[PDB]
Amino acid sequence: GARIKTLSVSRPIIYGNTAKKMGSVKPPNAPAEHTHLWTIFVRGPQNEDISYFIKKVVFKLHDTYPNPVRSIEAPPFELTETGWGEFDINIKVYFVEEANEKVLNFYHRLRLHPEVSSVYFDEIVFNEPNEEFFKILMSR
Amino acid sequence: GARIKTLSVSRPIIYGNTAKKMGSVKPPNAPAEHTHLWTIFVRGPQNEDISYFIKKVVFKLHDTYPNPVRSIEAPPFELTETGWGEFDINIKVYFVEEANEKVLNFYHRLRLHPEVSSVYFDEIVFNEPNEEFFKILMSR
Amino acid sequence: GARIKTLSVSRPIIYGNTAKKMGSVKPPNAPAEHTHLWTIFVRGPQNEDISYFIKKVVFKLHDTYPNPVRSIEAPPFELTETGWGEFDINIKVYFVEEANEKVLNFYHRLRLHPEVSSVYFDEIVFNEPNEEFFKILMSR
Repeated sequence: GARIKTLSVSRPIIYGNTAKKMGSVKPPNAPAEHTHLWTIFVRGPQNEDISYFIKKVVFKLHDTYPNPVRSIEAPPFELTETGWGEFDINIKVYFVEEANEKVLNFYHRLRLHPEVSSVYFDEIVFNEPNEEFFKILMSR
Repeated sequence: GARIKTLSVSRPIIYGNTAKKMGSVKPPNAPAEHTHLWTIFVRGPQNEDISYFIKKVVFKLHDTYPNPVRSIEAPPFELTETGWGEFDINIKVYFVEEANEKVLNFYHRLRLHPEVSSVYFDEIVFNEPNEEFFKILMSR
Repeated sequence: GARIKTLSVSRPIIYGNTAKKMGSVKPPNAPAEHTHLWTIFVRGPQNEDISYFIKKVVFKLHDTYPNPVRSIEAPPFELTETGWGEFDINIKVYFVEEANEKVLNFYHRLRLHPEVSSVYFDEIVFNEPNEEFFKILMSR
């Protein structure tokens, strides 16, 4: 049989963090009491480009950080920082203009303690994409 | 995890109509009471070919139109006409013979009043396609 | 709209059996009272390679057969035998080790009587595939 259904398009997405206990040499302007180096990221499978449909990723860190809303406007959509505690990060994915989409919000608990990593391989499902954005989606 | 599931393949489809209110100069042969120019269509995104899986499209017009069953047997799957009233069109989609499919029947309210367009970007889901039609679908 | 969802990936699969009445000329070491030739198989659409994700296919036959656990380790993932009766065959599909998947079991009723064929065109859905397995899946 055949039926008309609502159009939807999927995009695999990888996000989370890696973490590292610092040995002896710390980054320059790093607070003295910080114990770990960590990296929060949003990327594609096989580290393929995702910037064709993602314009910008913003990470909201714990308020103890200076300028805690960190906007990354070009790939790699990641941020490496120092710390001493585990906390929630708000990951905001901003799609390219022609998508006419709201910010994709989601959460990640930063893991430092048992290199440690906390990583997720999920799917972004776009409901009812417009013709322009569909083209961009299909460009790969 | 892995599971056996019924096979399903989707094809994006764009259908609907554009309309324009004519001025004092009307096309030759146009009935005097007719106020609008309009086009009913079924197409692919980015106007990509759809005849590889769609053999013909039939637009069933209001019975006040002469020969109201309009069969379009080659792309573009569209017709242009004059009119005064908004009315339902039964769109009949005939898939290529390999599909072994019944006719896909759907409907579209012709819109003339707030160019005016009523256009849908949906998905045709094919349930349990046969091996031969699957190949055609996969060829694109 | 956009939502984060669990990743899943589909691969179409074709499986089942063909059968033929032997009639007059028999195989070399086939049991004398066997009446039919039959082939049990797992394959891809258009007979395309599936060994890129499937490592091994095992056909468990009726225990009236010698060594009824039959392991096919390379494509074509098929087995040709003789017989005189219809019985349940357990098809065990072993995915490539990067999948880190359990065996996928399915049932086939071997059909001999109304060439006779019992063939299915379904879909293997992989839930939460790991990145390395996803890469192999995307190879196509």
